[PDB]
Amino acid sequence: QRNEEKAQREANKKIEKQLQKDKQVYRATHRLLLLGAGESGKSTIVKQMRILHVNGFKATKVQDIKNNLKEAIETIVAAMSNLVPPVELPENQFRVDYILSVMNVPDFDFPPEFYEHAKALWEDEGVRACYERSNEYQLIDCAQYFLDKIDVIKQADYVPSDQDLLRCRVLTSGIFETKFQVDKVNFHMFDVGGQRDERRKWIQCFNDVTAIIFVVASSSYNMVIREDNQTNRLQEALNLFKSIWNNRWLRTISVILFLNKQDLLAEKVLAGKSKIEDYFPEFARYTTPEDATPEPGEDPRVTRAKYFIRDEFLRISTASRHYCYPHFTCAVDTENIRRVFNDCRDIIQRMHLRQYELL
Amino acid sequence: GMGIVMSLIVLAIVFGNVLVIQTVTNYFITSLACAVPFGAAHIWTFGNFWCEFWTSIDVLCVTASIETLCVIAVDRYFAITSPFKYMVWIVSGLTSFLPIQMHWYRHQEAINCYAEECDFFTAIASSIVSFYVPLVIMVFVYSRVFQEAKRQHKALKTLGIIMGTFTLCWLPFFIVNIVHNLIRKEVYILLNWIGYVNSGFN
Amino acid sequence: TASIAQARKLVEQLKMEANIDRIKVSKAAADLMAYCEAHAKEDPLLTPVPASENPFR
Amino acid sequence: ELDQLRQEAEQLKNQIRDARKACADATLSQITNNIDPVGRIQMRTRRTLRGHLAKIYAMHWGTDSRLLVSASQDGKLIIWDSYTTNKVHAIPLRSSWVMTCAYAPSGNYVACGGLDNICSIYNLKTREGNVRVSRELAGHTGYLSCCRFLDDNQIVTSSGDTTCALWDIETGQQTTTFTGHTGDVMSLSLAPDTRLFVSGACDASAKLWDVREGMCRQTFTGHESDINAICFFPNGNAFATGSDDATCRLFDLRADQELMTYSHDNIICGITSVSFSKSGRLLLAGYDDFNCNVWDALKADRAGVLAGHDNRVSCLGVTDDGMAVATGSWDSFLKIWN
Ligand SMILES: Nc1nc2c(ncn2[C@@H]2O[C@H](COP(=O)(O)OP(=O)(O)OP(=O)(O)O)[C@@H](O)[C@H]2O)c(=O)[nH]1
Ligand SMILES: CN[C@@H]1CCc2c(ccc(O)c2O)[C@H]1O
Repeated sequence: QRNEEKAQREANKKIEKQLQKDKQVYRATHRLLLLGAGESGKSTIVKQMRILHVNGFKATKVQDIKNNLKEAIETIVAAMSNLVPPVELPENQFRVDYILSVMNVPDFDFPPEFYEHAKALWEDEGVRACYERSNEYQLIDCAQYFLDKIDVIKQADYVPSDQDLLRCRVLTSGIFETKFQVDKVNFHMFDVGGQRDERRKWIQCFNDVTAIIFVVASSSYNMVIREDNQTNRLQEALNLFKSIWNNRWLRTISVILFLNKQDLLAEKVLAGKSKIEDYFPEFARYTTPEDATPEPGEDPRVTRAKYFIRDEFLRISTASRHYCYPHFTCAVDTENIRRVFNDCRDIIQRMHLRQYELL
Repeated sequence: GMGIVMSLIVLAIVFGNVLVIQTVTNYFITSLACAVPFGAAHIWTFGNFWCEFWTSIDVLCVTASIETLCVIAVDRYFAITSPFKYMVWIVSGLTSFLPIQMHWYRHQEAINCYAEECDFFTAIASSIVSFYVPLVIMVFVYSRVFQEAKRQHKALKTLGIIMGTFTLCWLPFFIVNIVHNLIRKEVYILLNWIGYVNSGFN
Repeated sequence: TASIAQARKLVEQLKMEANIDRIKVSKAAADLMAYCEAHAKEDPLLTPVPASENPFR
Repeated sequence: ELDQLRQEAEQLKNQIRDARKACADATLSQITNNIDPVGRIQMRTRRTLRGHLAKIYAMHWGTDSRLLVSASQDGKLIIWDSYTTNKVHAIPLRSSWVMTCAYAPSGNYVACGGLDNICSIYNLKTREGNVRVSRELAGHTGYLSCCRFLDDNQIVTSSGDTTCALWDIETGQQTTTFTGHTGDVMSLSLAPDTRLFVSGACDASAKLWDVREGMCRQTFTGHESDINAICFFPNGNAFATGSDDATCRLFDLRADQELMTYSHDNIICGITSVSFSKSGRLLLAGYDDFNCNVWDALKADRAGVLAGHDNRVSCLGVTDDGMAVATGSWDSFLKIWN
């Protein structure tokens, strides 16, 4: 009958009205895609945005700190003997095998008997001697900030602060999105993924994002990638950056560059030990460019090192529509992301290429 | 036979606009480009009331084009200036075509010209409003845009075609209109004759 | 070595793929031609459909 | 040791190749060179479907050949009506990234995968006339690439971690698991009798599993690049594979050998999706140069071109009765041919 036709037309009208209402909100959002290498700081920024531009943001989050504490102290003791030169310290000898005994078990030593004597190893000179040289083995980058603050949170949950929550490292299960609220149209920032893949077939989907944010570490110029003895952790980022730029799918997409771990880089150069020239041979002849604006908080020696790293990345971009932007960031300091954030916004696609009318 | 060559020349103008005949900014330009046969007149006016309609249509088209270009320039400049953005056609013609057919006009010999069945005599205020008001906004909006490029060659090269073409095509006509003597009656037609070439530019 | 264990499993599965019966291509290809000739009538994409018969027109 | 194992493995590859040579008697063209070509094929757009905002990545025809479901890049599944173009539903999605869709043979459930590793399933006909999530499957790693229905309570998925698993909606756990690929899996297609299925990986290879026992049976490797789509011949004894390079090849189960190569010297683009016709006489194939082509199963010549989409075809399908052909694209437009 015609009643069925009338009902279908009414349903089509309702669906069309819903589609028309929903179309407007999609045409205004700006989407940003994070990128980088393994253990670089991508997920830290996403958590940082929530704690800054969103009022919102517990017991489960407390448990992973204890899990992190069990791993950080295990690696240092395990590599004491496995290190090629002997670096062994007789204190806590009866605990050394205890660490090896509990080094592999699904259930951690929840009893406080573990915490009382593991603190002695931290105070022991033998463990501190191994911690001085950490280039040979692989160690979590947040080990020191957690070992010192031991038993402050072991007594009870004690609602650990955000500063002690951001530094916690948790593997990415899948995609990790966030839609914060801003006076302009709300943005859609999403993490790249969980596991590193060389082929990267899914990148063909991302062909409409306004900007691509690239995050690279700077305090790792003398450590190998997770797969041992592969290459310098900085060189593995250089090869990835070159591949991203020379990609068929990404032909008209801008790139924003972040150089995190500035504080870690500052402490490494100051306290001698390994030098840039030993690992990078072309650093000796470098001269600091005149067009430099160092911030008034660094001695002239370290400032010579920051611009060499930037020069290596930027040389790749200028060889080959596409533009690149350099920046210096330290993700943990809450204020620093905002200072770039309230700045990043102003020029990109903002009076820059904004003027798409033929000039 | 010179006019016949021009008759085919102005005939070729329609093809360019017809060939063009999509976004938010492109919607405005559709009417601007879309918006003369009686030029020869054997050196016409079959109907006495028919002559007034041609002049009214010409004036309305001119003011509509000026208003449309003003609107598009202002919109583009405002869009460029402010990141993250969030009825003239009827109005201009309403106040322009009405006096033409409303017996709103202006010598003893002049009345004789109306008595004999294509004299043009008069509406400068429609003029100053039609051209001077639009140009003043048009220079200002463009002036901000050039500085934005300077903050961050080709810009001046395109801006020349954007502005100077219309300026040279129209401002001398405005100067001729304000002259109304020392201007030949036949000479004035030539200045307005080149006005239709602007429609061929777009 | 895990690779030695991994390689051992790979070789065992390959042995099963060697003892699979096979037939001549001439008899195999002739079956495809026979099938396409049988169902030539029930295929409106090849022979254009009448306007009344087609629900789309 | 390792050297002994490697030597044994190579000692079996040459036997397979030598045995394959003995099986070949004559090429396909030689036997099939005494028939009349179908000729030029021309067909126009009967209808056009509009209402998607972003690119379409997959689509599937219903079992009644009247209703089709499409999935976009903004996370919206809408069940169209082919006859009158009346959209019936508009299901939002938790994850804005989507790569698959399916339509149950009973027409009561619609399954949508995606990059979120969750192969969620929806309910169409129920009380209160709503659509809600029935179950979410999260026992799998990597992004998904295809989903298919055997019955109302079995669904098969294939991801980018070189695995293919057969789920079960009621229990919500993997019944079996198939392993053996060394590259990303991209597509699959069940048999007409629903007893076997294949899968095209990214290491220039294809396999043929068994649903019940769960073990590999054959392996074809005639390609030289990546693989993007597979479909079965209606008979069920042959399947055509579309690869990343221009070549489209048609293998045979019984003969265990490649038969024909569909390629042209004037094409250097890729293949997105392939599908046969009702009588297995045509091999429709999508392309990355903004149009679609129409090959021939036997004569291997390009009879016709469908065109004008203005963006890459990204999905394709043919109705059960062979009365229509539908394609999607990246320009948010669906079309129906006849
Ligand atoms: N001290 C310090 N630690 C940092 C800084 N940036 C990152 N980290 C630490 O580095 C680790 C980064 O972990 P995530 O946020 O998951 O980033 P990621 O390690 O690249 O992990 P994925 O993003 O999943 O690849 C954490 O331990 C952070 O606390 C920094 O500027 N200073
Ligand atoms: C003959 N064409 C006329 C000449 C004078 C004139 C026009 C339009 C608007 C004006 O304000 C004018 O003064 C033209 O349409």
